[PDB]
Amino acid sequence: SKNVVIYADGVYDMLHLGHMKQLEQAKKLFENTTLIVGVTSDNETKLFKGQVVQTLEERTETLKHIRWVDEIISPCPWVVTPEFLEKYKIDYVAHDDIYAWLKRAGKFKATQRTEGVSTTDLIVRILKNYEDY
Amino acid sequence: SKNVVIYADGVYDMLHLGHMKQLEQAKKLFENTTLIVGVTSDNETKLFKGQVVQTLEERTETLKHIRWVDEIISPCPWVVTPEFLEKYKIDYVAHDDIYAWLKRAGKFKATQRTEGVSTTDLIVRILKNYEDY
Repeated sequence: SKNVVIYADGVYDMLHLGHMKQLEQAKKLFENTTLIVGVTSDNETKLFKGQVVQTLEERTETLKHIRWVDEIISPCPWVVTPEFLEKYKIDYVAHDDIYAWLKRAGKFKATQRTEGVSTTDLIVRILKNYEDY
Repeated sequence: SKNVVIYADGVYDMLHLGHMKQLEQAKKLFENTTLIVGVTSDNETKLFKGQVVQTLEERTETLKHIRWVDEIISPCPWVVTPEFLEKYKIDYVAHDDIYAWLKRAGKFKATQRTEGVSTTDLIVRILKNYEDY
């Protein structure tokens, strides 16, 4: 079948198994895809969403090692627009109502977040070795 | 050129950019390779080396997402033997003197560890936002 261009975006701070599973899901939405991943800017993530420990360049450099990632847009726009999809020839956005327009266009494909597999979850596990009393 | 089988092993706890760079280096030791990665057992790592937060299965599942990894042996032997190299048809071991035999055989290829890019380094960076006073 013909190639389908998928776009996913996010912060990808402290990249962990949950990110990797969500990227794998986006990559496998169709038989033959190109997965483009957008990595949000330091300034916009911190201003609009919350704290980020790794820089844009760090988050992007780690992402390049993930086998599902075919292209990276770094930094990506904070808000996806139809003009953006046209510019990068994106067929679908893989996403976990400001997104109504994507759904009306047939370009919204749901992906899932995995709970309990994050990097901070691992640190909590480390800390549990130290009893309160 | 003909395909070269490379073996690298380690713990791969809290997989981070330094692991990924070392795996990339092993994968690119030759033009055409198969990179086999051995993931050490929970019991042997803890007994012989030190603490590990993720299980064998967790460490292995994260590794499968790394684009340089062609095959995983999970768990791998704690000590590499010549019989192991023969069994898996391994041409070179990518490694960062119990290893003298590998060097005498021409099967030792050095790789480098990157400093300051680990997962715990990221947590230290988080903690620095909280001043002592």
